[PDB]
Amino acid sequence: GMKSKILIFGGTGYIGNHMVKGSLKLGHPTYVFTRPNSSKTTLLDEFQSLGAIIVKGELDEHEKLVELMKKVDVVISALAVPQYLDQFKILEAIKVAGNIKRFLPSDFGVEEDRINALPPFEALIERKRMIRRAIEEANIPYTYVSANCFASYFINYLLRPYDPKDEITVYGTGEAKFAMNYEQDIGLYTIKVATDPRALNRVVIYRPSTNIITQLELISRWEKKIGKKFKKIHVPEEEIVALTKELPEPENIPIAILHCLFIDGATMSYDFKENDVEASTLYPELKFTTIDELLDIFVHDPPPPASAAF
Ligand SMILES: NC(=O)c1ccc[n+]([C@@H]2O[C@H](COP(=O)([O-])OP(=O)(O)OC[C@H]3O[C@@H](n4cnc5c(N)ncnc54)[C@H](OP(=O)(O)O)[C@@H]3O)[C@@H](O)[C@H]2O)c1
Repeated sequence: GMKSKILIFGGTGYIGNHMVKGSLKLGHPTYVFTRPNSSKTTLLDEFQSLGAIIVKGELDEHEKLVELMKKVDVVISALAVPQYLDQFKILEAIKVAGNIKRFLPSDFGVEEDRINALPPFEALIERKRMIRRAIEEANIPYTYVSANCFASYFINYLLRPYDPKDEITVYGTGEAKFAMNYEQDIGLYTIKVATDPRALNRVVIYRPSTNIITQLELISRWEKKIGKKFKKIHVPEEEIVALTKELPEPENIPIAILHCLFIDGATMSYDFKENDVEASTLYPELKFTTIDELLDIFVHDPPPPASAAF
Protein backbone atom coordinates (compact mmCIF):
# COMPACT_ATOMS: atom_id res chain seq x y z
CA GLY A 1 0.00 0.00 0.00
CA MET A 2 2.08 2.88 1.31
CA LYS A 3 5.18 0.87 0.32
CA SER A 4 7.49 2.83 -1.95
CA LYS A 5 7.81 1.24 -5.39
CA ILE A 6 11.41 0.27 -5.98
CA LEU A 7 13.17 0.11 -9.35
CA ILE A 8 16.43 -1.81 -9.42
CA PHE A 9 18.98 -1.70 -12.24
CA GLY A 10 21.59 -4.44 -12.24
CA GLY A 11 19.14 -6.51 -10.22
CA THR A 12 20.38 -9.85 -11.59
CA GLY A 13 23.89 -8.81 -10.65
CA TYR A 14 26.10 -10.25 -7.95
CA ILE A 15 25.00 -7.77 -5.29
CA GLY A 16 21.91 -6.71 -7.19
CA ASN A 17 20.03 -9.97 -6.65
CA HIS A 18 20.22 -9.40 -2.89
CA MET A 19 18.66 -5.96 -3.18
CA VAL A 20 15.84 -7.44 -5.22
CA LYS A 21 15.23 -10.14 -2.61
CA GLY A 22 15.44 -7.81 0.37
CA SER A 23 13.07 -5.41 -1.37
CA LEU A 24 10.47 -8.14 -1.89
CA LYS A 25 11.03 -9.58 1.59
CA LEU A 26 10.30 -6.08 2.84
CA GLY A 27 7.04 -6.08 0.90
CA HIS A 28 8.19 -3.39 -1.52
CA PRO A 29 6.72 -3.42 -5.03
CA THR A 30 9.89 -4.29 -6.96
CA TYR A 31 10.71 -3.59 -10.61
CA VAL A 32 13.73 -5.28 -12.14
CA PHE A 33 15.11 -3.80 -15.34
CA THR A 34 17.05 -6.38 -17.30
CA ARG A 35 18.57 -6.83 -20.76
CA PRO A 36 16.57 -8.83 -23.35
CA ASN A 37 19.62 -10.95 -24.18
CA SER A 38 19.39 -12.01 -20.54
CA SER A 39 21.27 -15.13 -19.49
CA LYS A 40 19.91 -14.81 -15.97
CA THR A 41 16.65 -16.40 -17.08
CA THR A 42 16.42 -18.83 -14.15
CA LEU A 43 17.17 -16.08 -11.62
CA LEU A 44 14.57 -13.81 -13.24
CA ASP A 45 12.02 -16.60 -12.97
CA GLU A 46 12.86 -16.77 -9.26
CA PHE A 47 12.36 -13.01 -8.83
CA GLN A 48 9.08 -13.40 -10.65
CA SER A 49 7.94 -16.17 -8.32
CA LEU A 50 8.84 -13.85 -5.44
CA GLY A 51 6.46 -11.23 -6.82
CA ALA A 52 8.87 -9.00 -8.77
CA ILE A 53 7.91 -7.22 -12.00
CA ILE A 54 10.41 -7.90 -14.78
CA VAL A 55 11.12 -5.13 -17.29
CA LYS A 56 13.29 -6.13 -20.24
CA GLY A 57 15.03 -3.41 -22.20
CA GLU A 58 18.22 -1.50 -22.89
CA LEU A 59 19.51 1.55 -21.02
CA ASP A 60 19.43 3.28 -24.41
CA GLU A 61 15.64 3.16 -24.41
CA HIS A 62 15.33 6.66 -22.98
CA GLU A 63 11.57 6.88 -23.43
CA LYS A 64 11.02 3.47 -21.87
CA LEU A 65 13.11 4.59 -18.89
CA VAL A 66 11.12 7.81 -18.53
CA GLU A 67 7.75 6.08 -18.55
CA LEU A 68 9.12 3.54 -16.10
CA MET A 69 10.54 6.18 -13.72
CA LYS A 70 7.03 7.61 -13.54
CA LYS A 71 5.62 4.46 -11.97
CA VAL A 72 8.21 4.19 -9.18
CA ASP A 73 9.42 6.12 -6.15
CA VAL A 74 12.92 4.81 -5.51
CA VAL A 75 15.67 3.96 -8.01
CA ILE A 76 18.64 1.77 -7.13
CA SER A 77 21.57 1.14 -9.46
CA ALA A 78 23.72 -1.94 -8.88
CA LEU A 79 25.43 -1.81 -12.27
CA ALA A 80 29.01 -2.97 -12.88
CA VAL A 81 32.07 -0.73 -13.24
CA PRO A 82 31.98 -1.04 -17.05
CA GLN A 83 28.53 0.59 -17.04
CA TYR A 84 29.24 3.43 -14.58
CA LEU A 85 28.86 6.43 -16.89
CA ASP A 86 25.89 4.68 -18.50
CA GLN A 87 24.17 5.57 -15.23
CA PHE A 88 23.87 9.01 -16.86
CA LYS A 89 21.15 7.41 -18.97
CA ILE A 90 19.31 6.43 -15.79
CA LEU A 91 19.96 9.91 -14.38
CA GLU A 92 18.52 11.66 -17.47
CA ALA A 93 15.28 9.65 -17.22
CA ILE A 94 14.93 10.47 -13.52
CA LYS A 95 15.42 14.14 -14.30
CA VAL A 96 12.75 14.11 -17.02
CA ALA A 97 10.32 12.08 -14.89
CA GLY A 98 10.89 14.33 -11.87
CA ASN A 99 8.99 12.14 -9.40
CA ILE A 100 11.85 10.06 -7.96
CA LYS A 101 12.07 10.24 -4.15
CA ARG A 102 15.51 8.64 -3.78
CA PHE A 103 18.38 7.58 -6.02
CA LEU A 104 21.17 5.21 -5.03
CA PRO A 105 23.95 5.17 -7.61
CA SER A 106 26.15 2.08 -7.89
CA ASP A 107 28.78 2.51 -5.17
CA PHE A 108 28.64 -0.24 -2.56
CA GLY A 109 32.38 -0.19 -1.87
CA VAL A 110 34.90 2.05 -0.11
CA GLU A 111 34.17 5.75 0.59
CA GLU A 112 35.28 7.42 -2.65
CA ASP A 113 35.16 11.02 -1.39
CA ARG A 114 37.66 10.34 1.41
CA ILE A 115 40.26 7.84 0.16
CA ASN A 116 42.84 7.76 -2.63
CA ALA A 117 44.18 4.66 -4.38
CA LEU A 118 46.60 3.83 -7.18
CA PRO A 119 45.87 5.35 -10.62
CA PRO A 120 43.88 2.27 -11.74
CA PHE A 121 41.38 2.45 -8.89
CA GLU A 122 41.66 6.22 -8.66
CA ALA A 123 40.19 6.41 -12.16
CA LEU A 124 37.07 4.43 -11.25
CA ILE A 125 36.57 6.50 -8.09
CA GLU A 126 36.78 9.66 -10.17
CA ARG A 127 33.89 8.38 -12.27
CA LYS A 128 31.72 7.62 -9.21
CA ARG A 129 32.39 11.18 -8.04
CA MET A 130 31.35 12.45 -11.48
CA ILE A 131 28.00 10.74 -10.98
CA ARG A 132 27.71 12.15 -7.43
CA ARG A 133 28.41 15.72 -8.52
CA ALA A 134 25.76 15.39 -11.27
CA ILE A 135 23.21 14.11 -8.73
CA GLU A 136 23.75 16.94 -6.25
CA GLU A 137 24.01 19.55 -8.99
CA ALA A 138 20.46 18.64 -10.05
CA ASN A 139 19.35 18.37 -6.42
CA ILE A 140 18.21 14.75 -6.95
CA PRO A 141 17.46 13.11 -3.57
CA TYR A 142 20.07 10.40 -3.00
CA THR A 143 21.95 8.11 -0.64
CA TYR A 144 25.63 7.14 -1.13
CA VAL A 145 26.27 3.62 0.15
CA SER A 146 29.72 2.50 1.16
CA ALA A 147 29.16 -1.17 1.95
CA ASN A 148 32.87 -1.97 2.35
CA CYS A 149 33.97 -5.54 1.47
CA PHE A 150 31.52 -8.13 0.17
CA ALA A 151 32.07 -10.92 2.75
CA SER A 152 31.24 -14.14 0.92
CA TYR A 153 33.10 -12.65 -2.01
CA PHE A 154 36.30 -12.02 -0.10
CA ILE A 155 36.24 -15.04 2.18
CA ASN A 156 36.24 -17.13 -1.02
CA TYR A 157 38.95 -14.90 -2.44
CA LEU A 158 41.23 -14.81 0.61
CA LEU A 159 40.52 -18.24 2.09
CA ARG A 160 39.70 -20.27 -1.04
CA PRO A 161 37.58 -22.63 1.15
CA TYR A 162 36.93 -24.68 -1.99
CA ASP A 163 40.62 -25.58 -2.17
CA PRO A 164 42.40 -27.82 0.40
CA LYS A 165 45.71 -26.03 -0.27
CA ASP A 166 48.21 -25.98 2.60
CA GLU A 167 49.39 -22.45 1.83
CA ILE A 168 47.47 -19.18 1.81
CA THR A 169 48.42 -15.94 0.11
CA VAL A 170 48.66 -12.78 2.20
CA TYR A 171 48.77 -9.38 0.45
CA GLY A 172 51.23 -6.96 1.98
CA THR A 173 51.83 -7.54 5.68
CA GLY A 174 48.22 -8.60 6.23
CA GLU A 175 48.17 -6.26 9.23
CA ALA A 176 45.78 -3.85 7.51
CA LYS A 177 42.25 -3.67 8.90
CA PHE A 178 39.14 -3.77 6.75
CA ALA A 179 35.41 -4.34 7.23
CA MET A 180 33.50 -7.06 5.38
CA ASN A 181 29.73 -7.58 5.29
CA TYR A 182 27.50 -10.49 4.22
CA GLU A 183 25.97 -9.88 0.78
CA GLN A 184 22.48 -10.73 2.03
CA ASP A 185 22.67 -8.01 4.69
CA ILE A 186 24.14 -5.48 2.29
CA GLY A 187 21.07 -6.01 0.15
CA LEU A 188 18.51 -5.82 2.93
CA TYR A 189 20.09 -2.78 4.57
CA THR A 190 20.40 -0.92 1.28
CA ILE A 191 16.64 -1.26 0.84
CA LYS A 192 15.99 -0.17 4.43
CA VAL A 193 18.04 3.01 4.16
CA ALA A 194 16.73 3.86 0.67
CA THR A 195 13.51 4.71 2.46
CA ASP A 196 15.01 5.86 5.74
CA PRO A 197 14.61 9.66 6.08
CA ARG A 198 17.72 9.41 8.24
CA ALA A 199 19.74 8.49 5.15
CA LEU A 200 18.22 11.10 2.81
CA ASN A 201 21.00 12.94 0.98
CA ARG A 202 23.60 11.22 3.12
CA VAL A 203 26.56 8.87 2.98
CA VAL A 204 25.74 5.57 4.66
CA ILE A 205 28.61 3.31 5.67
CA TYR A 206 28.22 -0.37 6.54
CA ARG A 207 30.74 -0.92 9.34
CA PRO A 208 29.41 -3.04 12.19
CA SER A 209 32.00 -3.48 14.96
CA THR A 210 31.68 -7.27 14.68
CA ASN A 211 32.93 -7.27 11.10
CA ILE A 212 36.30 -5.51 11.27
CA ILE A 213 39.39 -7.64 10.81
CA THR A 214 42.81 -8.07 9.17
CA GLN A 215 43.88 -10.82 6.73
CA LEU A 216 46.03 -12.51 9.37
CA GLU A 217 43.27 -12.40 11.98
CA LEU A 218 40.78 -13.76 9.45
CA ILE A 219 43.16 -16.59 8.58
CA SER A 220 43.93 -17.34 12.21
CA ARG A 221 40.20 -17.60 13.02
CA TRP A 222 39.46 -19.73 9.97
CA GLU A 223 42.22 -22.06 11.22
CA LYS A 224 40.56 -22.52 14.62
CA LYS A 225 37.20 -23.07 12.93
CA ILE A 226 38.45 -25.93 10.77
CA GLY A 227 41.34 -27.12 12.92
CA LYS A 228 44.05 -26.79 10.25
CA LYS A 229 47.16 -24.57 10.14
CA PHE A 230 48.17 -22.99 6.83
CA LYS A 231 51.55 -21.89 5.53
CA LYS A 232 51.42 -18.14 4.93
CA ILE A 233 52.96 -16.68 1.78
CA HIS A 234 53.19 -12.89 1.56
CA VAL A 235 53.14 -10.81 -1.60
CA PRO A 236 55.24 -7.68 -0.88
CA GLU A 237 53.43 -4.36 -1.35
CA GLU A 238 56.16 -3.03 -3.65
CA GLU A 239 55.43 -5.96 -5.96
CA ILE A 240 51.70 -5.26 -5.92
CA VAL A 241 52.47 -1.64 -6.76
CA ALA A 242 54.73 -2.57 -9.68
CA LEU A 243 52.08 -4.93 -11.07
CA THR A 244 49.43 -2.22 -11.18
CA LYS A 245 51.89 -0.33 -13.37
CA GLU A 246 52.92 -3.29 -15.50
CA LEU A 247 49.83 -5.45 -15.87
CA PRO A 248 47.34 -4.32 -18.54
CA GLU A 249 43.76 -3.23 -18.02
CA PRO A 250 41.45 -4.36 -16.51
CA GLU A 251 43.81 -6.91 -14.91
CA ASN A 252 45.62 -4.19 -12.96
CA ILE A 253 42.43 -2.72 -11.48
CA PRO A 254 41.66 -5.47 -8.95
CA ILE A 255 45.39 -5.30 -8.11
CA ALA A 256 44.88 -1.66 -7.08
CA ILE A 257 41.75 -2.55 -5.08
CA LEU A 258 43.72 -5.24 -3.24
CA HIS A 259 46.42 -2.73 -2.32
CA CYS A 260 43.82 -0.17 -1.23
CA LEU A 261 41.85 -2.77 0.73
CA PHE A 262 44.35 -5.10 2.36
CA ILE A 263 47.51 -3.01 2.24
CA ASP A 264 46.23 0.52 2.76
CA GLY A 265 43.06 -0.54 4.52
CA ALA A 266 41.00 2.25 3.01
CA THR A 267 37.87 0.84 4.68
CA MET A 268 39.20 1.60 8.18
CA SER A 269 41.76 4.33 7.54
CA TYR A 270 39.14 7.01 8.30
CA ASP A 271 36.89 8.25 11.14
CA PHE A 272 33.18 9.02 10.78
CA LYS A 273 32.27 12.49 9.57
CA GLU A 274 29.50 14.44 11.34
CA ASN A 275 26.98 13.83 8.58
CA ASP A 276 27.92 10.16 8.06
CA VAL A 277 25.54 7.38 8.95
CA GLU A 278 26.75 3.93 10.03
CA ALA A 279 23.85 1.58 9.20
CA SER A 280 24.18 -1.10 11.89
CA THR A 281 22.97 1.55 14.34
CA LEU A 282 19.77 2.28 12.42
CA TYR A 283 17.56 -0.72 13.23
CA PRO A 284 17.24 -2.48 16.64
CA GLU A 285 15.33 -5.35 15.02
CA LEU A 286 18.14 -5.96 12.51
CA LYS A 287 21.80 -6.90 12.77
CA PHE A 288 24.64 -7.68 10.37
CA THR A 289 25.81 -11.28 10.23
CA THR A 290 29.12 -11.30 12.09
CA ILE A 291 32.43 -12.72 10.94
CA ASP A 292 32.24 -15.76 13.19
CA GLU A 293 28.76 -16.46 11.89
CA LEU A 294 30.11 -16.00 8.36
CA LEU A 295 32.88 -18.54 8.97
CA ASP A 296 30.24 -20.89 10.38
CA ILE A 297 28.26 -20.55 7.17
CA PHE A 298 31.31 -21.34 5.05
CA VAL A 299 31.65 -24.53 7.12
CA HIS A 300 28.05 -25.72 7.01
CA ASP A 301 27.18 -24.48 3.52
CA PRO A 302 29.78 -22.31 1.75
CA PRO A 303 28.61 -20.05 -1.09
CA PRO A 304 30.32 -20.39 -4.52
CA PRO A 305 33.26 -18.09 -5.40
CA ALA A 306 32.74 -15.12 -7.73
CA SER A 307 34.68 -12.51 -9.72
CA ALA A 308 33.65 -8.91 -10.44
CA ALA A 309 33.71 -7.58 -14.02
CA PHE A 310 36.28 -4.93 -14.95
N1 LIG B 1 32.57 -3.85 -2.08
C1 LIG B 1 32.91 -5.00 -2.71
O1 LIG B 1 33.58 -5.90 -2.17
C2 LIG B 1 32.42 -5.18 -4.14
C3 LIG B 1 32.66 -6.42 -4.85
C4 LIG B 1 32.16 -6.59 -6.16
C5 LIG B 1 31.42 -5.56 -6.77
N2 LIG B 1 31.23 -4.35 -6.08
C6 LIG B 1 30.39 -3.23 -6.62
O2 LIG B 1 28.98 -3.57 -6.67
C7 LIG B 1 28.45 -2.91 -7.85
C8 LIG B 1 27.85 -3.97 -8.73
O3 LIG B 1 28.80 -5.05 -8.88
P1 LIG B 1 28.36 -6.49 -9.38
O4 LIG B 1 29.53 -7.40 -9.48
O5 LIG B 1 27.22 -6.92 -8.50
O6 LIG B 1 27.71 -6.28 -10.82
P2 LIG B 1 27.50 -7.52 -11.86
O7 LIG B 1 26.89 -8.68 -11.18
O8 LIG B 1 28.78 -7.67 -12.59
O9 LIG B 1 26.53 -6.82 -12.92
C9 LIG B 1 25.27 -6.28 -12.49
C10 LIG B 1 24.35 -6.36 -13.67
O10 LIG B 1 24.64 -5.47 -14.87
C11 LIG B 1 23.86 -5.84 -16.00
N3 LIG B 1 24.70 -5.61 -17.18
C12 LIG B 1 25.86 -6.33 -17.50
N4 LIG B 1 26.43 -5.93 -18.62
C13 LIG B 1 25.63 -4.91 -19.04
C14 LIG B 1 25.71 -4.07 -20.18
N5 LIG B 1 26.70 -4.21 -21.07
N6 LIG B 1 24.73 -3.12 -20.33
C15 LIG B 1 23.73 -2.99 -19.40
N7 LIG B 1 23.56 -3.75 -18.28
C16 LIG B 1 24.55 -4.69 -18.16
C17 LIG B 1 23.53 -7.31 -15.78
O11 LIG B 1 22.12 -7.51 -15.64
P3 LIG B 1 21.11 -8.09 -16.78
O12 LIG B 1 21.72 -9.33 -17.39
O13 LIG B 1 19.86 -8.29 -15.94
O14 LIG B 1 20.93 -6.98 -17.81
C18 LIG B 1 24.28 -7.66 -14.48
O15 LIG B 1 23.67 -8.69 -13.73
C19 LIG B 1 29.57 -2.11 -8.55
O16 LIG B 1 29.49 -0.73 -8.27
C20 LIG B 1 30.79 -2.81 -8.00
O17 LIG B 1 31.92 -1.94 -8.05
C21 LIG B 1 31.72 -4.17 -4.80
